[PDB]
Amino acid sequence: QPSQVGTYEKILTIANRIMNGGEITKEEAIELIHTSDDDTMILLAMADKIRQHFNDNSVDVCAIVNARSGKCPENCKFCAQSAHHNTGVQEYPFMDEESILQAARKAKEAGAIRFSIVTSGRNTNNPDEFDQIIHVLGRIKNEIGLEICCSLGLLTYEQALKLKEVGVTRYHSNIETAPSHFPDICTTHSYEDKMFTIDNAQKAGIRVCSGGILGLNETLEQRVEMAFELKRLHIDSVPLNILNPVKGTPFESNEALRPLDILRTFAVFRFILPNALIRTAGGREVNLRDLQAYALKGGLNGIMVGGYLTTGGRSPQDDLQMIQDLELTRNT
Amino acid sequence: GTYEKILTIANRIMNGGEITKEEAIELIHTSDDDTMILLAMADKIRQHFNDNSVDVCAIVNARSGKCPENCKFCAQSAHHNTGVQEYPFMDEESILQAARKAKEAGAIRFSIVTSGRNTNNPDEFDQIIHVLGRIKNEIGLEICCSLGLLTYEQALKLKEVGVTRYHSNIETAPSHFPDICTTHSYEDKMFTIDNAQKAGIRVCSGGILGLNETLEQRVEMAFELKRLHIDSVPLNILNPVKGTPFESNEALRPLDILRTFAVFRFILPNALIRTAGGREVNLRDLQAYALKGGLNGIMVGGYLTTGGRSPQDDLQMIQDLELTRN
Ligand SMILES: C[S@@+](CC[C@H](N)C(=O)[O-])C[C@H]1O[C@@H](n2cnc3c(N)ncnc32)[C@H](O)[C@@H]1O
Ligand SMILES: C[S@@+](CC[C@H](N)C(=O)[O-])C[C@H]1O[C@@H](n2cnc3c(N)ncnc32)[C@H](O)[C@@H]1O
Ligand SMILES: C[C@@H]1NC(=O)N[C@@H]1CCCCCC(=O)O
Ligand SMILES: C[C@@H]1NC(=O)N[C@@H]1CCCCCC(=O)O
Ligand code: SF4
Ligand code: SF4
Ligand code: NA
Repeated sequence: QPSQVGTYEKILTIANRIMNGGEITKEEAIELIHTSDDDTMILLAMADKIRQHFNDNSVDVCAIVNARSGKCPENCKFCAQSAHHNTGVQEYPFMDEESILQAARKAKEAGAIRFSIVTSGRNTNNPDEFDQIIHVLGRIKNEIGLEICCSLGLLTYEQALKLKEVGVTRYHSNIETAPSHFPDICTTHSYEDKMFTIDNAQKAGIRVCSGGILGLNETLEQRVEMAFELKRLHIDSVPLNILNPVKGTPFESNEALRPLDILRTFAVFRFILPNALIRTAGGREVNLRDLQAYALKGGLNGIMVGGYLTTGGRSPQDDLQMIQDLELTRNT
Repeated sequence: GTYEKILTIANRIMNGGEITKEEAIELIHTSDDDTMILLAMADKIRQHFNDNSVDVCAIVNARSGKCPENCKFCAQSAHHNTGVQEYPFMDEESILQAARKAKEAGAIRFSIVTSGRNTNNPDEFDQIIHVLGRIKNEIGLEICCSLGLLTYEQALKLKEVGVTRYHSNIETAPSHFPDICTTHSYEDKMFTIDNAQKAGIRVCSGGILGLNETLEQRVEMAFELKRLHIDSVPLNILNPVKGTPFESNEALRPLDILRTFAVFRFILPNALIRTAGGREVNLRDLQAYALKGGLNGIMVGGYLTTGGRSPQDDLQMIQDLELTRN
């Protein structure tokens, strides 16, 4: 005479606990990231409910420009732009400011409300390039009216002050993977170098955007470790890339993830970080295909449009239509 | 928990119970915020009573235009100026070429579809029988057909040649049928369904969302399919045709469509429920939601007077949802 309960009850219980002020434990998150295919839609649904409980129904749209491309001394095993790997990538110096402003203007027409200057290379060690970056970041913000981001690699405290002064509101630095996996993906810089960078940005009063890449041979457990590590670092802006394997790099042959594995991972990040702005970045179109729309009703509330650094995306108008079709709104 | 009743009703159904009309009306009004819980529960009901396969079908427009029926939605009606291609029953070799293409595209079954009230000329009908035979026996697809109003004697002949699905949409709820057609009636459809069933053929019957029905009428439509023991249900979404009285009907919101699909699954837990016409146009990048939100079949390869996307994309999507084919 007791009704039979479904396999997905724990998902409901935990979601309720979080929406009532509790927190998921590591063991719980590990269980949830192993959710079945059959129960995945309940997990995604409950992530969407957590998202709604702690945030509005807006989707934050960003876009980037590869303002300086290729020729990087770092050996990050996934990156097209490393010198240790022949990938046939475009190489060029810092774009001229009018060219950058054009891209800024296109990103705004496309529906981005914030825009990142991204450069290859460890850091920006020449103080003249840095100065050019500051100059054009200012023009973007004051003349185009976009919030400004940047991804400049390793960052000193003095640089972060300057970024803060010119009006940067997100400083991007990805942890890439779980601390326990970072040695297996890069050796020319360390995890510690990422901590320094992130700390320096935070101490200058800049909200840090930090995430990483699913599909680097991390275990599911390590994806959970990565989320809690972001929690530790007080990160509330999280871009989740999915590896786009680059011919010539060592991760060329990395096995593709199953779309539902990716979507489950997104949902579990939401459970672990209920108040964060969590977004897709690289690899969305190619690795989620016709399931991309699941992300924004499965725990994510941001999207990078207009393509990436050395890899493309779909038309941003299709992305704006998808947001509308999901009955979500566009931020700011 | 604003979505608690969704969970309770779903669990009741999976423990052997039935949704009430009143409850179905409430569920079809689920908020946007609660829509994913509804789709999830419909996915659980689909899994509980069926399996994890997606049935892939395709069609050919074998005879086009010049229909004396005045269905307000239909491009092939003669009462409406619509610019539709008109042609009599296609030649065997063309039809077989279309069937080969469908099979290559991943369809397990294939429908000869005709404009018209019916086929009255017994010779034209035998031509239909002849080619149905060659499709099944030579190309090796299961065979469906959609020939309009059907007599018992016609149904026996289709059974004999090996037709495994006879298609005849009810289109809408009985209470809305007069508002879409007056050259034939709702009861005309009821005789056709009975005739096909009594000959031993599984009937495939659904209809069209977006014909100005109320949400309540969509529920009525599902309950009628329930009463009729229909277990193969194609859910079309109106593609408004220029020149028809419904050319200016408003598009439905994707989530409204998906909520409707989910509610049909709650009412018909055991049924093979598929998308048909207007899927790509009206669901766009939310099409994938249907197969993890209550549906378990898909029509690929485009329609009668309207196209579809690449079937390979459709097959990839099935695979990406961790579903199988058969
Ligand atoms: C951070 S930007 C370059 C700026 C600077 N060099 C740095 O390392 O911060 C390059 C970022 O794109 C992502 N990325 C690079 N190659 C990728 C690939 N093949 N697939 C997916 N994401 C990738 C990584 O997460 C990486 O943090
Ligand atoms: C049923 S077949 C034609 C065979 C036969 N004349 C009959 O009415 O049964 C045509 C089917 O396509 C669907 N259909 C027609 N025009 C449509 C449109 N504009 N949008 C969506 N579905 C449509 C209807 O459900 C209709 O039953
Ligand atoms: C820098 C942006 N922020 C982020 O987390 N990834 C974006 C870049 C992704 C690059 C994808 C691979 C390529 O285009 O080379
Ligand atoms: C006959 C098939 N089965 C069904 O229920 N609908 C299909 C036809 C869809 C037609 C869409 C509009 C057109 O192409 O004219
Ligand atoms: S991710 Fe950054 S640091 Fe690593 S190789 Fe690419 S450009 Fe260099
Ligand atoms: S009976 Fe069939 S072909 Fe004729 S108008 Fe109606 S749907 Fe169109
Ligand atoms: Na389903």
